[PDB]
Amino acid sequence: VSLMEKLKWKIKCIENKFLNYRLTTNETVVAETEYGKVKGVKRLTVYDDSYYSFEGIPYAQPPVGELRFKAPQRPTPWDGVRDCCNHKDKSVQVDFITGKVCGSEDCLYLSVYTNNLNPETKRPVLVYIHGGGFIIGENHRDMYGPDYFIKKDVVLINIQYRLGALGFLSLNSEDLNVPGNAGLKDQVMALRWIKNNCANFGGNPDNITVFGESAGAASTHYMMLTEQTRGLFHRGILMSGNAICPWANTQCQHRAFTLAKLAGYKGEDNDKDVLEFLMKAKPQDLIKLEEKVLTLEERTNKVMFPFGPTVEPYQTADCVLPKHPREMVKTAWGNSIPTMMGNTSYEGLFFTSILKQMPLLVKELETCVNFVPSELADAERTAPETLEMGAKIKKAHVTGETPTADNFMDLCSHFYFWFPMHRLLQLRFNHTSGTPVYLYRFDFDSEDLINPYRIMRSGRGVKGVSHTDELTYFFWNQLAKRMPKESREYKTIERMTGIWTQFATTGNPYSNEIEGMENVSWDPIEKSDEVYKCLNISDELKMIDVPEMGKIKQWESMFEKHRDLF
Repeated sequence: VSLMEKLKWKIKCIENKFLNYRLTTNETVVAETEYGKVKGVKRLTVYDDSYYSFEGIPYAQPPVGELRFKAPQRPTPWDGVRDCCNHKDKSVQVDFITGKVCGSEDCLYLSVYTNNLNPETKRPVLVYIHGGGFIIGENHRDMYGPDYFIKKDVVLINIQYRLGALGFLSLNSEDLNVPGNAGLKDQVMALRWIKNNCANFGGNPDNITVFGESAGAASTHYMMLTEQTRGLFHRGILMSGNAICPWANTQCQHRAFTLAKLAGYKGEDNDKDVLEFLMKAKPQDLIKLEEKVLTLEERTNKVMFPFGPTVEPYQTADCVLPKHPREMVKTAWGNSIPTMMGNTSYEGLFFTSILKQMPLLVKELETCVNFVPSELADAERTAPETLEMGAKIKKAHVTGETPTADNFMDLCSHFYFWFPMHRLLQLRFNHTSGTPVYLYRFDFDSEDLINPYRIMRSGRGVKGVSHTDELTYFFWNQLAKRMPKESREYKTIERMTGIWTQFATTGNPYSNEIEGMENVSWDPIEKSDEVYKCLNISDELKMIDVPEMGKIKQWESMFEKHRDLF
């Protein structure tokens, strides 16, 4: 990140500290939890609303020392009243702005918010799982403030979970009890805590909605796929991602050795010796070197992260992904709860900063060979069959005789988001009880109100609705400001939190109490549908056929002779 943004960020970080303090209130309160009493505090918002705030509630043992790389265990309960009036550290990670490692291994916490601790009626509970590619993210309110959602009568809960190698190391050797997916197992434990404790905060244990964006969407999908979480919640919302996105899972069993080697390990490639080194290394050294793990070949093959969700090599007590997510979709309990899914109108815009640093990437579109789904393509990506598959991609996104950055970014929207959604919808259709899935398309563009990922994607002064742009209208962040009540931005906040609350409440996202929705007839997708319909969210709310459907079908044509793999 530029020094410019580094200094601006530091200044906003100081401003956030002073605003957080001044928005603090003297009204502390105590709630029960199965692990003992917790003290929270009421806080204020820039819109003159208020909410009770409990942060730093442990849902697992701090995964330190011997617990490193291992499945979470339940935390030890306490006597007395545990202080939850301040946040805890985020998971160890590279700060996307400073470039330094921040965070702590002691990060397994969740935060609970509500405008009323004793509601006369039990409230819908919404659980947010943050994205960040499974390598960054937090539940701190400088990034995910509950300030907008608490104008609604819900309970909002924001969880953390282990990121990067600390969350997703996977070793083949069964003796070592590091099968993988530690971070997803953290999420499972957090959902169990929420199920058995939300009633203490005025929440309805029988009406829980899980939702997440990007890797948070993949995460929410995993929670809907795994047997571990069966019946733990009742609705799901997948925002710009799911578990069958190509970035959402990787076979990373061989990469632990590589990481150890980068971190100065001396010895052979065996799991036992590799683990014992990794167990003793400083957490910040491992996370720092994570960026170097992927081989040149892996990056060429579009493997995005060295460690992430994986198929576990053997089944243990807390095993979450015993098979590939595609196979898991076939018996998933989550196929049978009300579901909403969607993407922004220009997801691939997110890769602007990548293209600026590596403009050579645009040449990939001359054959589009590197973007053929890895399961279909040959290792070198020189097979004539992969050349013809890539040609189908190329016709769908390349506009002239030479490809452009915009063609590249448009391709990225499909490879990373729309095509996997299509594959999931069609897979899910032959294994479901008939519960509805609704689609939205987020198409509201503004620069009067933004979120920090715009800095990361170098998206300042760039037109279009990029991946992550919707977060601005769901959560307060430290770059936000109070918006006039009649502004297009403020209305989008009302509509987005309104639609999400309605869906969380009824399993149907439609409400006439939501301004703009008066002519909306929003039906679910059916298996018999050749063309998807979605609510397009812009200054106006409009039901339309998905504009992306044509390019989607073209991508699907790559599987003409390999229908079994679709």
